[PDB]
Amino acid sequence: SSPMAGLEVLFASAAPAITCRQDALVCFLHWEVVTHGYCGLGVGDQPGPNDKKSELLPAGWNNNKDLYVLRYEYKDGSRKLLVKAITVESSMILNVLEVADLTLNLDDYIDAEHLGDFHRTYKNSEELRSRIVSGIITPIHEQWEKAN
Amino acid sequence: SSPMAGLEVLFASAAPAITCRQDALVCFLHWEVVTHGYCGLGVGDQPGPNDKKSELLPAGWNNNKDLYVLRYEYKDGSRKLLVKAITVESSMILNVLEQVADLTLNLDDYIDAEHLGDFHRTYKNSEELRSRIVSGIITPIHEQWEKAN
Amino acid sequence: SSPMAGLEVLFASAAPAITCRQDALVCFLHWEVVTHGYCGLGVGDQPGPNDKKSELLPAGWNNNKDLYVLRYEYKDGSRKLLVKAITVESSMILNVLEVADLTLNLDDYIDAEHLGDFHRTYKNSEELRSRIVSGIITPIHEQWEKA
Amino acid sequence: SPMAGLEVLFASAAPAITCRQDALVCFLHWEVVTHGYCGLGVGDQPGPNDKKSELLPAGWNNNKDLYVLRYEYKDGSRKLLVKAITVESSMILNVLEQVADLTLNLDDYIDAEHLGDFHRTYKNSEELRSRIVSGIITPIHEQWEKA
Repeated sequence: SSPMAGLEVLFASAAPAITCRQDALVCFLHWEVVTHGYCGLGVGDQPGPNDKKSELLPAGWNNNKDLYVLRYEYKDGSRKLLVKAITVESSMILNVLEVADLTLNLDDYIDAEHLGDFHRTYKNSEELRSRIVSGIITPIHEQWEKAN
Repeated sequence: SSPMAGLEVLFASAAPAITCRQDALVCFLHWEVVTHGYCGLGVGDQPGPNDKKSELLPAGWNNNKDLYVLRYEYKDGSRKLLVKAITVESSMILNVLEQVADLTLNLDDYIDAEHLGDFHRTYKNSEELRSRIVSGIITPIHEQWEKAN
Repeated sequence: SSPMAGLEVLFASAAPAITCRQDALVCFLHWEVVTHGYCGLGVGDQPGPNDKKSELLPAGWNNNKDLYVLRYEYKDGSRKLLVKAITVESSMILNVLEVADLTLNLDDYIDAEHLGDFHRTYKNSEELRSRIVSGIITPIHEQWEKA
Repeated sequence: SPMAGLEVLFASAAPAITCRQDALVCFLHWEVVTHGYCGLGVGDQPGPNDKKSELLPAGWNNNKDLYVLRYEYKDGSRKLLVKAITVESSMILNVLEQVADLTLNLDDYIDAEHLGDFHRTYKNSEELRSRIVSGIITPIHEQWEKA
């Protein structure tokens, strides 16, 4: 239901941090999570002093191109998520623990030749949105419904 | 319906440009417009070669603290908006045209002067502000359009 | 008490970004603040998402050569500092709010023709330390005493 | 005598840090610097790259199995030869001024998983400080109080 309105602004905000295909994919994923009601908390599997509840990409989010570990919390709630994006050659393995998983090929969704051009960075973005929603977002929301 | 998800990112993206209460109010207004299906094109009354379709605040948006003139194009196709935010004492008069919805907002009730550049303390009565902008600006434009279509 | 050990490393962590006398003076002041128990938080009057507790100079610290506004927080989080370095002609006025005021003539402390050389950049450094400590550090600490 | 400056030093060193030993030597270097010594260079004897500085000396990490670093007292002539010797998952530290020795398990102080990330690189850092001080720094300082 929700738009991805804000992705262009987020992408521009992360321009100096986006150096590889994985950075661009994680940027997109982050905004999918935010637009579905979550706020970023920080990086790593545990709270640090740098933790801030925010829409922005957490400081240090892009410091490991092989493994992205980002924590989230429901906007006006206490519900928490641990999101991992794991690089495996030209693919990323996405998984979330509140354990939904999803494997994406970077070549299918990111154009490496145009990382500096937002309008040509993402390919098949509508399909990317649906796979992230059905593979990541929806399972989380349904686990929420069952336990009430 | 739509949220204001992205306002925090927008505000951060424009923080150096935000030097007065009016800048902060217009920033808020801009995102209300974008989240309701529009893209920013540019500034002033006149379309020109420096127009660029974007979610970002257009270059020069904050140059006149007395009169903000922003143009928008619907993300889908060629529908258009001309937004004017007019500073009057401690208030701003908003008028929008594609036909002209008019809304007056007291800055004292929506912007904290003391903590201006602090995002989480900049805006007061945000939910009322959203409601009034949607009721006063967004919905009338949409409905007059539906009547015309 | 505390030495200024780390100043050279800090300066080296800034030299490609240091472009004028004021940058070098602010870098020195920053280390006086850090070595006396504070962490750099960010720049400007207001907190932002770019805020980060660090010994390092905050991102954007030298954006404005006329006015440096830096925020600090004590290492335990008990107190905060708003530090302003104001360029006035050949001098800088330093005021810190937790108002401590101190005026430094750049001609007497910074060598403008060797800004890329750490060992020739600073002059009368012992006097500089002493004046910053007695003018800024100590009275800030003692304003914290009376609370 | 704080370890203020360690974060700044680490940032300067991180692009060249590729193993656990690199990170431990960086920490040891700052312990030595903050206790009054400046680095001079590498190897048993002075080389053309010698330079009295707080910074990690040129070529400090060319050999991951054996780190050989020379120091000299700040504003003084007293010299130290520090060796860090890799033995599997441990390092043997000794100082020549002969005088000091200390064995450290890397598993105990360096997180392999988070090496390039400062705040998660060092484990049990307070214990590390105390052992380096008692094992290395103090005997040196005690040496300087006899004969």
